[PDB]
Amino acid sequence: MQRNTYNKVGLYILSLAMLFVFIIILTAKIIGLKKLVLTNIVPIVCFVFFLFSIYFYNRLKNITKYNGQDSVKITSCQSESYESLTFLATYIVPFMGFSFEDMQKNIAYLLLVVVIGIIFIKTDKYYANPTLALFGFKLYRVNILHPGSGETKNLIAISNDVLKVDDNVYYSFFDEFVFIARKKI
Amino acid sequence: MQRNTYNKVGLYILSLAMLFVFIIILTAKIPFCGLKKLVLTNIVPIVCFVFFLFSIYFYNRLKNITKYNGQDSVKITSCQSESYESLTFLATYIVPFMGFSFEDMQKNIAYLLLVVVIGIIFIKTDKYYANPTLALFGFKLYRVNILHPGSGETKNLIAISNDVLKVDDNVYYSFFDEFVFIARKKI
Amino acid sequence: MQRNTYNKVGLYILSLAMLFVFIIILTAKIGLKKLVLTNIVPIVCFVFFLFSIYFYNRLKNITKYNGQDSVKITSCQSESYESLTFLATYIVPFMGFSFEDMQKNIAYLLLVVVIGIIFIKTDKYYANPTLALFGFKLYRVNILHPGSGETKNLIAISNDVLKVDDNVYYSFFDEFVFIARKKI
Amino acid sequence: MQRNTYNKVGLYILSLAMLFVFIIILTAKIGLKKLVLTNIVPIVCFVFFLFSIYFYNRLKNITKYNGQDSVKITSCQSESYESLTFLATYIVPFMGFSFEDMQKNIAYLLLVVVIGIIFIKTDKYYANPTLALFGFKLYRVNILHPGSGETKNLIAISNDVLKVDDNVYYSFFDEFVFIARKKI
Repeated sequence: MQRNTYNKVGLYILSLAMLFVFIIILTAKIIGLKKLVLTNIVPIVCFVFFLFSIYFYNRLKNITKYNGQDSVKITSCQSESYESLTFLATYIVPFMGFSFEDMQKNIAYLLLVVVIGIIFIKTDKYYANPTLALFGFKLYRVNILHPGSGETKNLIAISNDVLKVDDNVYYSFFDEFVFIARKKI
Repeated sequence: MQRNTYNKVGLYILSLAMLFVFIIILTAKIPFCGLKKLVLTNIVPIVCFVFFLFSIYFYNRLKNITKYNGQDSVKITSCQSESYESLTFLATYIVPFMGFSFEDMQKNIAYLLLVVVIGIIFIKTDKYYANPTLALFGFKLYRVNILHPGSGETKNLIAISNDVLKVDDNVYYSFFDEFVFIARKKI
Repeated sequence: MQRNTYNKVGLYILSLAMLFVFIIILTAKIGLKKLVLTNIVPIVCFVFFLFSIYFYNRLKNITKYNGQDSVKITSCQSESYESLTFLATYIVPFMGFSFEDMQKNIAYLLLVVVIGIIFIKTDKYYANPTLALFGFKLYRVNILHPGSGETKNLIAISNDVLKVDDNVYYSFFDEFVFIARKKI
Repeated sequence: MQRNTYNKVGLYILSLAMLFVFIIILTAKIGLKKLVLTNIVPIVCFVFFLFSIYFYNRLKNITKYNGQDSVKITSCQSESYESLTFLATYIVPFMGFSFEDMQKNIAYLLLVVVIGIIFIKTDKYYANPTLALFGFKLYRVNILHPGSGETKNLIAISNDVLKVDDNVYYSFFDEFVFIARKKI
């Protein structure tokens, strides 16, 4: 339960990484180093989320590095390629002027991004935010066959590589709704 | 007739409950320390606080709707996972420049007329069940064909429930309006 | 062509009429010629609202026309999409940005006219559920005109619910759509 | 490969052609180089306004390339979507954004590019209605080349109107999506 949820939010934090770079180039109050961290209190507290996202980006590729225990079977392929652009129109646009010169206001903006965190995970739509396509992630439904268990029903999968039809390659499961794939050497 | 519109707009207030919590946390005024001037600055926070208590009351009302069992027939078959959940309705309701902006009072009631016009024009188009804030409270949305104990089979109507429900399970229900309805699980 | 485009763009005018009656309250800043001179955009959007009143009564007078018009409909089916990207690009801008300078207000009126010509050319006028606030419902219906023949499921607009296979009244917009009434 | 992408980005950069027309109006500041130094955001987008004209004559050269190409299309069908999620995100919200300060004005120009890097890779550059403002009506076509086989529901771009099942002319963006026009 816990380990299915900590990796779950990691794509969403990776999905907000393209948002996070704007705040540095939107908040530029630029020697009294105590005053600079006082005046520019907002970029120095959001830069760690850039460090969080890169850490999850290295984490996401490290799941694919585990190759000593993975199973290898895929039946068929289908590239649906939705990547719904409406999510960009929900989460990145409404922070026009993210730092409107009052920290009490800026609590609510940071309150907004975490409340939609529970919203946009529990609705199970995190894999269609088009910021994930910036990192070359291709989306597709494939009904695989497991080597041990039976046939799956056209499950949504996200991966960085283009798959041909019925290619028995490596992968790694995320849950029984989505997973992460690989290629066979 | 009046109760259908009443619990329709009550579900709309439950959808806007997070907007309400955001706007108490947004436009509350700092004392940092004669109270009547602070109350005069507290007018938008207190009216949306009354709105938030209305949301609490209608959430308790929905729990009461789950609680009446004496007049409840069961008679449920099948299940189909529709799961539409269009987030554009979130992007229009809960972020009107994030609710309100703190400059002018007549502009504030202009946004008040904006949100009540939005309320009437999305209750008149029979698609109130749209926001992904109902799923924040734990609800899930999917469309199931139902037979009646007295009447026959429905025609692919929308259902709403909190607890998890599956195919051909004979479970409880409520009656929101003549079209959509709330379900539970049979104990 | 001129009358067809005129009563085509009038639906979009009535769509934006709700935005105009918001912006009356939005930009109202209250020997009165100074008050006239400062609040010129309430006056011109009030004029636009009067144009909306004129077109609402114009299509109402169109709906009274049933004698000289042909009145033949068969069948019915309902689609009823009326999505909200239209209102997301219509109302949400005018509450999104700031509205002070008249020089930039000229550019916002140029927004209005170019988004009108976009929504005219691409055939997305029959949209923005502000129309459905005025009793309107959307569904495509294959109608029969026995002088001409059977049509193929063209999208239709009416202010009343119409069921299947009823020889109700209509009035004709242009080569694809029409407004509809109910027979007596 | 190399020549495909530079023509692929031209559809997006001409879809923002009218966006440049209001930036010179929204930030209209009206020896004399100090006047130029104030209004850098009109005069920079006036250059891509000239680039929008430049690609508009360039795409006509693509249609008017030569005569040995552009052989035949067998079938035709229509989709005509012009989905409006791309509007209110691409043309509109920059006016929803405000231009008053220098450091944001560079920062919103990075918001232009990071849209387009996504928008190219999502393969959605046949959907802006601003491209349809220039007279283009957009519709998928199954084609059969004489020397090649039958392709499966590829996307066609055409200014002038075409009917169904006619052997007509074309031109290429790349192998997948293509320009269509009419046979003399």
